[PDB]
Amino acid sequence: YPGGSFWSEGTQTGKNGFLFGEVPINGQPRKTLWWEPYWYAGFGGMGVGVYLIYHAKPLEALDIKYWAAPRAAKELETEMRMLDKLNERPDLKERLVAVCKDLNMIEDEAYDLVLMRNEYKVKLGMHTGRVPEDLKAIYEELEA
Amino acid sequence: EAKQFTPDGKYMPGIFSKAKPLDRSTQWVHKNPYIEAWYYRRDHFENEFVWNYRTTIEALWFLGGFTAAAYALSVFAFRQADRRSGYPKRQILGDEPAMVLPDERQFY
Amino acid sequence: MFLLSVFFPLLGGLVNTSPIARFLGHRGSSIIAIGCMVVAFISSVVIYYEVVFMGCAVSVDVFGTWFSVGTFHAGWTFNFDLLTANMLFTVTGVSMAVHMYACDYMRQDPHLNLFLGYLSYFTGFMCVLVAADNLLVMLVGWEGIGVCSYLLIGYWSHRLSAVKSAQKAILVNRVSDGLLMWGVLWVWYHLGSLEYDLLNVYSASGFVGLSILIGAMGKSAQILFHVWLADAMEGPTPVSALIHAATLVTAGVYLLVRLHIHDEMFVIIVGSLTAFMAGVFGATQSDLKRVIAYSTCSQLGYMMVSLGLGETGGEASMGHLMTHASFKAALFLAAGMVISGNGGNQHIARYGGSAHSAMFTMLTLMVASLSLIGWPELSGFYSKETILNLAAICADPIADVAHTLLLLTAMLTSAYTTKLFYQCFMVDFSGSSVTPVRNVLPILAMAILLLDIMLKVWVGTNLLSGMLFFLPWGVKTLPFGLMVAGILTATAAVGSERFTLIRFCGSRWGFDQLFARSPVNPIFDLGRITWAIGDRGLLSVGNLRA
Amino acid sequence: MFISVLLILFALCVTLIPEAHYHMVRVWSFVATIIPMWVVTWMWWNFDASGHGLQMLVILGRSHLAFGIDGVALSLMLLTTVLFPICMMLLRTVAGFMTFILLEVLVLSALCVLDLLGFYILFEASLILLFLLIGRAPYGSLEAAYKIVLYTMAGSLVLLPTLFMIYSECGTTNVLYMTCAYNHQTVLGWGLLAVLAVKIPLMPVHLWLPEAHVAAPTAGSVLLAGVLLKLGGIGFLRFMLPVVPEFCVSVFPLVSTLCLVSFLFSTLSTLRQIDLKKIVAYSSIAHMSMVTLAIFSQSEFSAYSSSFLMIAHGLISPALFLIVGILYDRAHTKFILYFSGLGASMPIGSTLFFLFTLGNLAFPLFPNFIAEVLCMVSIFAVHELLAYVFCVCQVLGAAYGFWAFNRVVHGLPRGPADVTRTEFHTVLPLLIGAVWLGIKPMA
Amino acid sequence: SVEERQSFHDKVNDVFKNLTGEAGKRWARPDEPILHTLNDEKEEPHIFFHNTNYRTSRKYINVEKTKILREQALECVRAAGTARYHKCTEVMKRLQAAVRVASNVDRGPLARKRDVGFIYHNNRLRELQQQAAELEIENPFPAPAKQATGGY
Ligand SMILES: CCCCCCCCCCCCCCCCCC(=O)O[C@@H](COC(=O)CCCCCCCCCCCCCCC)COP(=O)(O)OCC[N+](C)(C)C
Ligand SMILES: CCCCCCCCCCCCCCCCCCCC(=O)O[C@H](COC(=O)CCCCCCCCCCCCCC)COP(=O)(O)OCCN
Repeated sequence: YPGGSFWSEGTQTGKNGFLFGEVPINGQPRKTLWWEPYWYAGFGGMGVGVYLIYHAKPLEALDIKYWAAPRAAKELETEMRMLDKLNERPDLKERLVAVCKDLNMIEDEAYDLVLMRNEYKVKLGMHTGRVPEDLKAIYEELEA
Repeated sequence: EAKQFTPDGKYMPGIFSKAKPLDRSTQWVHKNPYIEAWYYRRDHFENEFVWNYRTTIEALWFLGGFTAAAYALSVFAFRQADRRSGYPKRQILGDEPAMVLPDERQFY
Repeated sequence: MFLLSVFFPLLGGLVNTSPIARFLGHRGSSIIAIGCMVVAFISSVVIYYEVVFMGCAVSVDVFGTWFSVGTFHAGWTFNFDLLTANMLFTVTGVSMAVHMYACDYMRQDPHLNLFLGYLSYFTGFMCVLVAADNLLVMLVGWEGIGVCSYLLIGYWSHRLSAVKSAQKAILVNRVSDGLLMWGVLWVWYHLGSLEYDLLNVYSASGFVGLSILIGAMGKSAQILFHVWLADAMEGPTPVSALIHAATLVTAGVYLLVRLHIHDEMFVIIVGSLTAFMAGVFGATQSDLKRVIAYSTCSQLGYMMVSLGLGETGGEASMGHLMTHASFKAALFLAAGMVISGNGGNQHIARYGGSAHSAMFTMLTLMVASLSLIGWPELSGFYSKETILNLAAICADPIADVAHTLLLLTAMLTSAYTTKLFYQCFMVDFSGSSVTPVRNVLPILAMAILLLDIMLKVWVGTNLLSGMLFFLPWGVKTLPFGLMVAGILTATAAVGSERFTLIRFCGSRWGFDQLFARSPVNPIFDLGRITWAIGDRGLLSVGNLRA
Repeated sequence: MFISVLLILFALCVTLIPEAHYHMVRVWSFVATIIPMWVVTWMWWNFDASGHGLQMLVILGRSHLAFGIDGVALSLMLLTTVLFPICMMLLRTVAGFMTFILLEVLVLSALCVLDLLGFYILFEASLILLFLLIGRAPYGSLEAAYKIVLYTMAGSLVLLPTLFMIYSECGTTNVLYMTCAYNHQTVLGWGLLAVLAVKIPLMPVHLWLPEAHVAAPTAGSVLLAGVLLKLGGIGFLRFMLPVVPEFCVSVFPLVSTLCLVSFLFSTLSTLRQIDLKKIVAYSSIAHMSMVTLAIFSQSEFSAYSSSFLMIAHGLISPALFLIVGILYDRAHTKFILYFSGLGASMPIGSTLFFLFTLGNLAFPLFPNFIAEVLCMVSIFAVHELLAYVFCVCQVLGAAYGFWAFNRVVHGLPRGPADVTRTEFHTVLPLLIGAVWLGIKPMA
Repeated sequence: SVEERQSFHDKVNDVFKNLTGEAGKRWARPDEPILHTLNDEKEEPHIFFHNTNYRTSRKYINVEKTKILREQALECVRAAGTARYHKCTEVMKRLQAAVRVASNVDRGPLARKRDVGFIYHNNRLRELQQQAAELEIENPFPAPAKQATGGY
């Protein structure tokens, strides 16, 4: 080690290479290239604008997942107790399984049918008659 | 030992100067003739195609063979997806009139 | 303290590779690297005592959500439970001593701070791998240690064989990475989540365990994937110690122990075949680092079989991983000191005597070698005997053959490790360079790993140490006799006249040569067909001359 | 619309500047592309993500040319407005500035049009500009220009009568009423497949790309790779899937086998390439094949994942073209045998090359990793083997990527010096975009 | 008939022409779909775009339901520790059912039906075991599992 120890002074002064190949001429400050103010203004104003889009827009306006997160929570609140009551009523469960059989679903898909009471196919099928008429009644006594 | 800048900036071209200026072409490569010839030949390799025995055999077993293998695999995946989704047999191109496009108002 | 075990080696790497290091130099960067590892080790010690002993897991939401499209939801979240605390303690403790060693071993290298920053990045991505709570942040750690392994294996880039070794490691692991990705797709599709605590599988579709096993066989260098591991000796000695002890090769075993969704027949067969193969491979090598590399492959085979045995076997597999890291890193550091004392020579025919090394290097090689061969009441004795006794009472008939393969492997290991000591120190001198290293930093680096070897005996890895699986004295004390047989054979230095078996085994069964033409040359030739015959030929449309 | 007229008229004033004022010409042409980047960022600010699928609509009477914004068009428009000032930094003549300004007008109006005849008019009005850009007299290639123009014209001429067939069938080419009427989907589906399978390089109509993307200048290569290939993908997502969905189901085995063989055969060809620009040029075909199969899967969130892969490719491959362009500009060759040891002589350029190599191979912390994972989720949900084909062939992409990097970057140090400030700032917006979109892409 | 279809189209066009809504309500996030007996809903474009907006709303809500249930199940399993096998089966079942609804409703034209519980597979195994019993041959298939995952 220089100086005879690890804890001595360093041994280099001056430029350790030239960044971007730029060498100072007569000690003058580096002259600004023609594109630099416009590049920094354009790309910096794009970056700040993208930041403000992510951090200052209203959350519902930024992403639809913020519109649907509170509406899913209340539906889940009124569906958890429906699923609780289904685990206590065997007659309602066997009627739900009969409706599942009519809708080409299997017995394990009984929880799924409760969770899809607001779907487009279920509402339109209740309207058209493809869905059995009992499913609306089962939803009514499961919500009650 | 050229001087392409004044002491206050101000690039000079050095058109009539004796010393060779450093510029854009300073680090251009010295071309090896055989490397240039090989790259030229590989650039125009479509002139070397010929329907001999080996070309025909490899174009049959690898190009046509793997194209047919991929078509068979695609049809297999399509049919298995339709079976595992509760659909009947579905009409691909050239397959007689059948079901295409499941209805969202229908339970399968 | 919990996030300090993961962030802070990454911070040390960021400091030593950025233009901040232009102001520190070699001298300042060595200080930065060693301090940034000491802090992370202290944090991991606190985490280990809290989670392993007092049983309180900690879950941290670090950087919000990574990406969430549909029901595919990947979050920047960690969870620190028993396996994670075990792995963090092991990785940071080994990497601290390897950093302290590398700051003196690579002192005369021109780019020392770049090397130290690469070591720190490699350690930090390993910490990210084991600290993750879901599969995608685990994949960040997986590919991060893959990339840093590429950067560190091919560090001496002006040497072509080092560059080709790094490319080979990337490509061999890329095959298994593809299979692991397809397995992650299977797991998420049929369970609905990516987090480990929601992945409880009783009966899945077969492709899950097989593809995750193939992805683990890549990183843990099992049979038909071991080919990259021996060529990774082109890198410097600290790289080899950190690859073979704490990072990279232990990641696949960790993944299989964590998930526990394998099918045991494949796992047991792959592990026992790997153990026997790497045992016979290391018995016929003369390169000092290649013998230790093959012993690493053999012990990974042992751990693979153990996690095949069951949940208790999974615990024994993690225990053998934890105790293996310490003496394997110690073996590599002592071998590096012996190599530097002998003028860079790596052939064991050019060693001998007790002049080219310090007393502490010889003691380190002796103690780590005794732990590796299962000498009684040392660190490897407990874990290796636990795996062997668990394999002797398994009710699967497949495990009967696996146990025999493991016992043969144990005798081979005690043969070639004793040969490594015998050639290095006991025989007459046959080199010509005697420059023994007695610096403070590598000696303290070795002493720390020997302290961890003592710690594993005093404080066990888990509760299995001291539990008695009830076996007769003949079955129980046979591995001690196999260790003694290996020692006696290697000190007698006897050889056989069956030279064709010797050259079949010493050339490592020709796996690399057969792979050079069974997939590789066909890939090149099919590329020739698709370009010349297809793009320039069959599909090419010419001009109309007029 | 009034803003767009003002931006066009400001851009067209570059011709009226006298050529002896060099600084003013440079600054005016650079600002003329900076302003649309600000306007498209403002359009992203104005977008309501919980509102309608089509926002900011405008229709120009009975002239076709109707416009609207959805998510795919908005992301692609943002990427184009980023890419065009970088092209402005790589040109030196007023002819180049004007060609790229006209190309930017045509691309931006084509990305958000809602009329099929309007899409036809706006897109391939760029054909003669591409011919002149690629076949430039001293340093281009007229063979490549002829190939790209003739392939594009062939596909467009197949589409044009089917366009007019649905127009006579229902009475309009507006996509909102074309999707709600009864039309003969096989004929129109074949016409749309004919254009968009040439725009996206799908085998066998893919041979124009290796010639054109290499014979182009660096700015032309940045535009052609990062932008113009994605017009086929947005063609699929905007016009073909909504209007002819029965065809889009029935052609799935054929489109599937075309995508699989394009991916495999183009990856196999990339390994034998000896030109760095040809290596970068082939790798784009496999990525577009994955994009096309993810679009055609229609399975989980297919539009999202496929658009995200289009953005990740459009960020990563122009940067590789930029690094190859630097090497060619200051060494006058693109041949691998002339380059070795570039780590010792260009450390910053080699570091950028390594990072974008890792990005092109879909490693994590790059947007390609998230993109390929979600594209394979969309592919996996139809069948597991169609995902397995792409999964097991990952060694083949890494082979060519690491082989090219290891051949040109390590070894004996020979070659040009490291990058300038201008070259670094041509690269830099793509790197920042990659780090953001690969670490925290969404909120 | 054609006259009735035409008069219905005129009524729909008049209604959607003179439509307004305020006070915190977004149009194109409608509360209810429009119920119709039309063959091919795309016959009436306003009804098609309305029900398209409603269906988009439902898909995003189901994704959100999956995320809320996954957080709840994580809380249960991490609190339970080694007791998770008998304590948090019900919440795991509800999470798997929500994922099943999020994937299988409005799935597209090509994707197969996703079983998060291996429930279709084990139901098929039950039916094939019953068929092989009446066939009176050996079952070439596995016996059906009682539960395959931590939920189902
Ligand atoms: C099909 C959906 C569109 C997704 C395309 C992929 C975008 C790539 C990047 C992913 C970013 C995700 C951003 C999420 C929040 C942003 C706002 C948002 O919601 O996205 C917009 C659109 O998002 C964008 O436009 C994202 C822009 C991404 C492009 C980024 C690349 C350009 C930057 C280049 C680098 C610049 C660096 C400069 C600094 C020096 C609408 O999409 P959806 O939410 O699906 O629309 C809802 C549908 N409906 C109205 C019917 C209810
Ligand atoms: C070329 C490859 C280079 C590889 C680099 C290393 C590998 C990196 C791999 C992972 C990269 C992830 C980086 C993510 C950046 C920020 C993303 C989050 C943005 C954000 O607004 O989040 C908040 C920011 O918090 C914070 O950030 C914490 C607040 C400040 C306190 C700690 C300061 C950081 C010290 C780090 C030392 C060095 C570590 C080096 C990695 C946290 O809140 P949230 O909104 O997510 O809420 C949830 C919990 N509250």
